[PDB]
Amino acid sequence: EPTYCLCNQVSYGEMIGCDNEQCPIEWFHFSCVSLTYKPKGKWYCPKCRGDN
Amino acid sequence: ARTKQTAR
Ligand SMILES: [Zn+2]
Ligand SMILES: [Zn+2]
Repeated sequence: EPTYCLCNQVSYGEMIGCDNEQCPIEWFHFSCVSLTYKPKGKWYCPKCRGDN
Repeated sequence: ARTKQTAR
C-alpha cells in the first residue's frame, strides 16, 4: 500500500534511503536513482543533493 | 549508505 521514491510506486527490489533525516520521500528504488550497488558512505537523493 | 531489500 505505501508508496515511495520519485515514481511513487510501492516498495520493490533494493531501495536506498536518503541520509537527510528530513527527506520527504526517503526511500528510492535503485533503478530510479541509477544505482546497481549499495553506495559507500552517505547518500542523498537527487532532490536533497541539489539536482534538477 | 542505508539500503534495504524489499521483504513480504
Ligand atoms: Zn522509484
Ligand atoms: Zn532526500
